[PDB]
Amino acid sequence: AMSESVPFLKKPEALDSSMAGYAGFDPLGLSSIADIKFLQESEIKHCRIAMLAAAGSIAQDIFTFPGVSKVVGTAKMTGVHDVLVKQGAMGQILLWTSFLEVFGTIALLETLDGKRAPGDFKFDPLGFSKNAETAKRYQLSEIKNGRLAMLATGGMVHGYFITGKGPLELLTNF
Amino acid sequence: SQFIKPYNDDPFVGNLATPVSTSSFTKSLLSNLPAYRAGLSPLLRGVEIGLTHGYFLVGPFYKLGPLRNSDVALLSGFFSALGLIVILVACLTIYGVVSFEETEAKDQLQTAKGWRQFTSGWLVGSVGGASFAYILISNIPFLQTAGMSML
Amino acid sequence: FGGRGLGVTVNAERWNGRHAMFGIFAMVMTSYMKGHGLIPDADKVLDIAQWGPLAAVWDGAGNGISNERAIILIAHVHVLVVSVIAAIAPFGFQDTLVKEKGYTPESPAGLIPPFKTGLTAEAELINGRLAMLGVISIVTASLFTGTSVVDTINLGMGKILY
Amino acid sequence: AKSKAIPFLDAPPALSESMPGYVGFDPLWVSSMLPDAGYVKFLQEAEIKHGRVAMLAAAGAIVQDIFTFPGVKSVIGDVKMTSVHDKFLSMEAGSGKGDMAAMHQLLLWLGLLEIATSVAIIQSFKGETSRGPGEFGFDPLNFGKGNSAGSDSYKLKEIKNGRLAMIGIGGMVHHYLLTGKGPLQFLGGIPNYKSCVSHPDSLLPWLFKAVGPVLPKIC
Amino acid sequence: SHSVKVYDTCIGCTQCVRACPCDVLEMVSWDGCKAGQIASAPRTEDCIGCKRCETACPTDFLSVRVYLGGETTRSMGLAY
Amino acid sequence: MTAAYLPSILVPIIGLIFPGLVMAFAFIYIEQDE
Amino acid sequence: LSVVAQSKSDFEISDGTPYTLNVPLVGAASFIGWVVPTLLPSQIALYGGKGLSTAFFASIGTNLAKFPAPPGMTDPFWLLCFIWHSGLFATMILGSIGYNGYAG
Amino acid sequence: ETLNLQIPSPTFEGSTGGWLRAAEVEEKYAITWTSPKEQVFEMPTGGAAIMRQGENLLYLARKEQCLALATQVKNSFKITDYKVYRIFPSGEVQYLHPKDGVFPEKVNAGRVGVGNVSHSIGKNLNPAQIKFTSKSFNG
Ligand code: CLA
Ligand code: CLA
Ligand SMILES: CCCCCCCCCCCCCCCCCC(=O)OC[C@H](CO[C@@H]1O[C@H](CO)[C@H](O)[C@H](O)[C@H]1O)OC(=O)CCCCCCCCCCCCCCCCC
Ligand SMILES: CC1=C(C#C/C(C)=C/C=C/C(C)=C/C=C/C=C(C)/C=C/C=C(\C)C#CC2=C(C)C[C@@H](O)CC2(C)C)C(C)(C)C[C@H](O)C1
Ligand SMILES: CC1=C(C#C/C(C)=C/C=C/C(C)=C/C=C/C=C(C)/C=C/C=C(C)/C=C/C2=C(C)CCCC2(C)C)C(C)(C)C[C@H](O)C1
Ligand SMILES: CC1=C(C#C/C(C)=C/C=C/C(C)=C/C=C/C=C(C)/C=C/C=C(C)\C=C\C2=C(C)CCCC2(C)C)C(C)(C)C[C@H](O)C1
Ligand code: SF4
Ligand code: SF4
Repeated sequence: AMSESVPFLKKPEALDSSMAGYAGFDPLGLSSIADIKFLQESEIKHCRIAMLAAAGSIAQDIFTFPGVSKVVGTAKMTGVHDVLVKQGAMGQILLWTSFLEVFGTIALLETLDGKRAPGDFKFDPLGFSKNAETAKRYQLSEIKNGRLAMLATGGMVHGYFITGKGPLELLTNF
Repeated sequence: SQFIKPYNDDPFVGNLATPVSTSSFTKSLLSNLPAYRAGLSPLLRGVEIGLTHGYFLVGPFYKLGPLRNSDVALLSGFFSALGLIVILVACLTIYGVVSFEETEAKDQLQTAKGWRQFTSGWLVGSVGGASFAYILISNIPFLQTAGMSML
Repeated sequence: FGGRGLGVTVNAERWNGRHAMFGIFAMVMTSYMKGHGLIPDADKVLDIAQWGPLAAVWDGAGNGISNERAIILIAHVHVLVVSVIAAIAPFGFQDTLVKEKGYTPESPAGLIPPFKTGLTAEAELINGRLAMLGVISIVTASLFTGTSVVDTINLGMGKILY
Repeated sequence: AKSKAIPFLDAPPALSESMPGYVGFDPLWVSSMLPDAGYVKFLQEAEIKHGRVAMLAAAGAIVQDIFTFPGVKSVIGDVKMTSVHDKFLSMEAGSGKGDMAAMHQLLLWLGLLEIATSVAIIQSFKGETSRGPGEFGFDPLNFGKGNSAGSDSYKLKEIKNGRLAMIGIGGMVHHYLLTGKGPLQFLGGIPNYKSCVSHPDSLLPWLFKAVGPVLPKIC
Repeated sequence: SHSVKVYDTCIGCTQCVRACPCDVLEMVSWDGCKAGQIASAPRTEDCIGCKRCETACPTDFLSVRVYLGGETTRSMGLAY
Repeated sequence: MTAAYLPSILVPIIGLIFPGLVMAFAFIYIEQDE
Repeated sequence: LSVVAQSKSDFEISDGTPYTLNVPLVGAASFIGWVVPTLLPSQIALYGGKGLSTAFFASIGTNLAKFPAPPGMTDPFWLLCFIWHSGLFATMILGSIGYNGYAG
Repeated sequence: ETLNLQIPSPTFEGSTGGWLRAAEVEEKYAITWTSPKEQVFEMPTGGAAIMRQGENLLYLARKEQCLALATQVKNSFKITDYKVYRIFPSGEVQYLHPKDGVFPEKVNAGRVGVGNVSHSIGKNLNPAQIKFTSKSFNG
């Protein structure tokens, strides 16, 4: 019973191969401190937010919406946060995501009791997971690009704290 | 619901089962401390306690001792800790002489040999932990001040 | 009490023998060491401003310990810390300063042990008695002649060291 | 039960003849200092970690003398071994003032790996794991032909080369601390102290204070 | 333990025996007083030395006399 | 002062080691059953 | 320390009584139930036109800009921090009482 | 006669006033009594307990604590059915009170008088008379 990702460590007790994105990676034993299902919901929430965050970084490089250049002159990545707190955009997104989090909080209590799977909000309008085999690989891919986007979001925002360039402007201007 | 109950089902023993006394969090911390952790020899219990205690001892002597404003402050603080450690080891030794009858049992703390094991571990660990703190403070300017190097 | 190998026992005899052999080495070593001036700033008087009132001596000139004396004492402090750690946490094989309480005492040697020229206990005890006698002899010789111990050791050895 | 390396001495009780790189050499009975079941496994892992770090350091010192990577010379200049550790650290946030994090990046990633091995050693000490000392499962190219632990001969090689490299990198560090020459200049300059390179005091200058006053200080 | 004595002036009023908090005293048969009974001290190892018996005694000088002596766990009234 | 080194030797020993040893050995004597 | 969820771990508040601390639900609800009313603005020099949470959240960042330097005695950070946590601790206490005990 | 260890104990919620390590390593005292009711009494070591209808059993550290409870149980609940035991860590149970089935304040045959001095208290010997002599001061 050895960890797959860390061959010299014992398999983490609270972790199981049924979980999506499982590789046996918990060398610190944090899956025992907090409940594993709370951790799964927290990780999936972090995954989806950082996926939007990374795509938002990239897209805001590629283009901006009509009239956005009027409001934001030179602010690029996190400067646009500072100027759009003045304007109403950030407050609007905060209000509506907090609206959604209220029902997300009900759903977290629901998944704590055991009625709901973590990160499961039954949001499949286009029937992507209907086959039942795609659904598993989609869960795995969601966690994979979710983890990668957490690392990427950090790695761009810190690249921008250094240079000010932003992701595509960092690449094109080496 | 009631959070306070008699201690280990016994209403007439001189103790209570309170959340500080018997919560899962408390039980965890107590059971995993070097004094109570399973699978530890008394010598190893002494080493882990000694390393912990010796390490923190250096700091108050260094920062607040008589030679604190000198450049020999860390040397004086270490030797002050070393003197306290030696005095404490004498206290440990005399406790063992007067508190435990001589029996073959050595894997328990409250035995004559097991106390002598624990005392041996504590002295080595205390000097080791104080020496480690000496090395860290000597080299790192953040530790020499209170973090005041940044301001 | 005294049934742990302390007092006038062969355990104490052996232990004091070992310390006096080391002490004869250390006395010879310091005689040679300060004869050639290899103790740095040997006369330089330590300042209470740096070291505090433990450095004071009240000799009329300087009112402070010399640096040579402090250096010799710090050397002794090195071997005292070793001594404490070896007394309380000895090695697995090392002869212990204290004893089990029910130990069998080694048989007393007598006037002279069997001449076993090896790295033996007989050689250790003979040389230890000789070194303890030598310590006393050197002390008395220096006191009566009026000379320093360092000079007395040099003269006994034929001024080889300095 | 006498010892192989020292025939006259009695064999050290904790050592087993089944542990690689064993010739009965433990006069001080360091292997007996703790009664615990996994203390000898801790000692063996400590030996292997010391040996692997030392092999890396010895090869590193030699190859650093051979060449340096592009751009390194314009930053550090003409420092050679332990002084380059010092030079980076003078130019790094927290320890110094500059735009570099070279030794700190090494500390970051080595420390992540090391806390992982911290848990591995702790698990191996208390008998919760049937893992040998030094085995992290690292064998990407099949060299032990199905076992990452390797063969008895190749672990004996690892331990022996490790011990050699501990001695060797210790020699190289001290030879630099006094001549300042670095490995290959030192090995070339077999008459030495005759002309040595002016090299900086280390971050531990106190240690070089009995050289002149008490010791000869040929340099 | 403490030493508890009963002198032949005891009128057999049983008051010392009733006042004793540790059941040290009891009444034995006698013929030297009208009551036909005298106090006795069979269990002085349990005497804590409170001297509640002496307070209870009504003879002019106390028929029961407690003499505080060597201290024990029992006579020091230690629950630890 | 003649033999001026003596107070700096004897006062710490008399004031610290001497009580430290009599307290240590008195404690052993007063806490022994036999 | 550690947090216990609404779902059943083997955590016991005392010797033999298991008790679900609702640390996710109570902490989340107490935080939101205190922060949202506290958004109420006030044109007072301590608040500066913001609410108590927002003036406080503003004062975390301003003092974080001068990261090594601590806030001064007359700095509004300490008063804002004390008042915010006093209400937050009170709502956490009352929230734990309400949720754990009344269960609804 | 011997203590039936299985007798149920009065409902108590515990206190810090109970017995300590000296009870489990030196001696412990127990008291049993019969109650006609399920009623509240005061523990000698703390707050209030409830004695169960029928037979009760307590453990206390001091003999005086068992008798102080016995006094209260007989003065307010008129239970005279109380038996006090001494218990050693060897398992030995030593019956204590009432020692011969009859209360000490009532006379009993076969009781031998201990401590009885044939003269009055003023007839003792002066300390000087018995100095360096083993002779006792009670005559
Ligand atoms: C009752 C006698 C007595 C008393 C109270 C003192 C008091 C003192 N002497 Mg001492 N001294 C005495 C006799 C005494 N002297 C005699 C007779 C000698 C000649 C051998 C000395 C030689 C001497 C030296 C060489 C030094 C002192 C020093 C000192 C001072 C510090 C304490 C110390 O280091 O003691 C150390 C004292 C000794 C080792 C000498 C032995 C002490 C006497 C003889 C024993 C008295 C025992 C007493 C009757 C019973 C005590 C037990 C009690 C609990 C009942 C202190 C003022 C030191 C000083 O001046 O510091 C500034 C110092 O360096 N004294
Ligand atoms: C500070 C916020 C606050 C306040 C005032 C209350 C108040 C109340 N709650 Mg609520 N609750 C809160 C937060 C709060 N709760 C949160 C955050 C949660 C979610 C975790 C809940 C979940 C909850 C449930 C599930 C239930 C209640 C119920 C109740 C009522 C009686 C039980 C109780 O808690 O006694 C508190 C008693 C009082 C407040 C009145 C006593 C008066 C004194 C002066 C108390 C003052 C305390 C303090 C100083 C006020 C601080 C206010 C502010 C500055 C922080 C009472 C009206 C129960 C009820 O009645 O149902 C409607 C019920 O079933 N609460
Ligand atoms: C058995 C050893 C186990 C650990 C082994 C780890 C290292 C072993 C191999 C080392 C060989 C390579 C050398 C690498 C050296 C790295 C040096 C280093 O990084 O230093 C790391 C740190 C900091 O040291 C420096 O910090 C600088 C900024 O100030 C820089 O950021 C640098 O990163 C760092 O070098 O040193 C310590 O770890 C000190 C010990 C931990 C201190 C925690 C903060 C203090 C806590 C005090 C609060 C408690 C209460 C106080 C009471 C009131 C007081 C007024
Ligand atoms: C294990 C693993 C892998 C791997 C790997 C790697 C990278 C392995 C690296 C192995 C190395 C580098 C071993 C080096 C040992 C060095 C020694 C013994 C020399 C010591 C110096 C001496 C004696 C000297 C000296 C000197 C003196 C004192 C004075 C000086 O002036 C000069 C001088 C030099 C003369 C791979 C990836 C292949 C996969 C595989 O499936 C599993
Ligand atoms: C402050 C501020 C704001 C902002 C903002 C934002 C968007 C802040 C976002 C910050 C983020 C997401 C930081 C993430 C850092 C990721 C790290 C350190 C992971 C490292 C991985 C490691 C060490 C290695 C991992 C691993 C490797 C491969 C090796 C071992 C294995 C393993 C351990 C798995 C605004 C908006 C107000 C604007 C304002 O003007 C400024
Ligand atoms: C980076 C950095 C630094 C650094 C550093 C480093 C890496 C320092 C390394 C020091 C080392 C590894 C020294 C090696 C000592 C081994 C010895 C002395 C063996 C001795 C003797 C014998 C007889 C062995 C005998 C043996 C043989 C023959 C066979 C018989 C058995 C045995 C007895 C075992 C600094 C400190 C300079 C600071 C600077 O700012 C930055
Ligand atoms: S002193 Fe107290 S315990 Fe002793 S017999 Fe008199 S009343 Fe009883
Ligand atoms: S109280 Fe006095 S008089 Fe009464 S029975 Fe006791 S000893 Fe006798």
